Amino acid sequence: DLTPKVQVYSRFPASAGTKNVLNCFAAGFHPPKISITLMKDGVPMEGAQYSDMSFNDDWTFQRLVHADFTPSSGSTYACKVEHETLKEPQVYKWDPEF
Amino acid sequence: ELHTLRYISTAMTDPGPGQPWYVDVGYVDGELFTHYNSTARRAVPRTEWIAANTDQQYWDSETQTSQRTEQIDRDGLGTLQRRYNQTGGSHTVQLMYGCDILEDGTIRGYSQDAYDGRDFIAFDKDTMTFTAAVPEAVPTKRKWEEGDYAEGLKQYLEETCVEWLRRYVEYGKAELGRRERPEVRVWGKEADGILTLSCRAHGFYPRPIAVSWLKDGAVQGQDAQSGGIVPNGDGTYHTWVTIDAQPGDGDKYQCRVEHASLPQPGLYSW
Amino acid sequence: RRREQTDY
Repeated sequence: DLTPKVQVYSRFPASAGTKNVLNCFAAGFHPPKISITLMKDGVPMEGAQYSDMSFNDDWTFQRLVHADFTPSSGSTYACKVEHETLKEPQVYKWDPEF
Repeated sequence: ELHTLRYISTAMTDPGPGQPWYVDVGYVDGELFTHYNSTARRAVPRTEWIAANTDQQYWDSETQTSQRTEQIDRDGLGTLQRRYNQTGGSHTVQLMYGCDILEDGTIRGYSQDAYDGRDFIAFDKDTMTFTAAVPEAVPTKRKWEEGDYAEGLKQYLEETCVEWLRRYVEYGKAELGRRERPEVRVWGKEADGILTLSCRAHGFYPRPIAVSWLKDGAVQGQDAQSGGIVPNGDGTYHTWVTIDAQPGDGDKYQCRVEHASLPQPGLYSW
Repeated sequence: RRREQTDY
């Protein structure tokens, strides 16, 4: 059993009122069964797309989840991850300017 | 590595909810160019240069052999579970094979399988034998070693895959030879006595990059934490490197980005 | 192109 390594980030340097894409990437996990959801203020983000299952040379699985969006001030964006190695659903908050 | 072709496949008993149990993906020089899943039941293009340079017969042909492999992996899950005395529960079969054309012209051919994360079996191309990593792989080893499969796999990895790679790489000549300048931002955060400077690189291609933090000019390769190179949706890549420092030494620190698109390494401050 | 495979 292997814990997913997760990081949430944007395609372009974030700027409020500008077209961007939010990405969530989990890697180094097993089994391949994983739940990855991009969310805005606790509610799943619109137009989320994910790549089909892929793995590295060491057989560990990885997935990218990304969705187009426009960043807003006073609005929280996060990536929610569920996996059998995790006792509870893990939430990864996105820092727009860090 | 000059050019690489790689196909990977995954067979799962627990995908799970609404997810395909069988997924198969192809890569040229690292770039995802094709995939197949058990739900769509069709092998499809995942890039423009492959679609523009392949006809309908190509994909029908690729779809057939992906569907044949799907059945193999379907029965393969049952076979291996009986060998391990399972269920069991949830189980996974993985396979990767392909070509590596090295910068000295050397051709490298690999094909290896895995069950439940651990190595199952691999093909030794030079001896034309299959090496069983686990006791449970021995019956599989015997089946494959009997027929003409070894020669067929030898020919594919040394000729067929190589010849197709030579073709794919010319189709994607312009897209693979791309140079994409990274957009770099430096951010600083003050917190309970420590200053954390962040350096993020956005949307660079190709993948290889060196991002490091400098103090007065000298690289701080110890305290710095890196997030590695992670992919974007468009085919470009992303990376971040952070450094912990005493406040306020922000004027002393610099981020050095080293990338193929840059005529000289980029220096960035706070 | 994807290669042909055989039973485990």
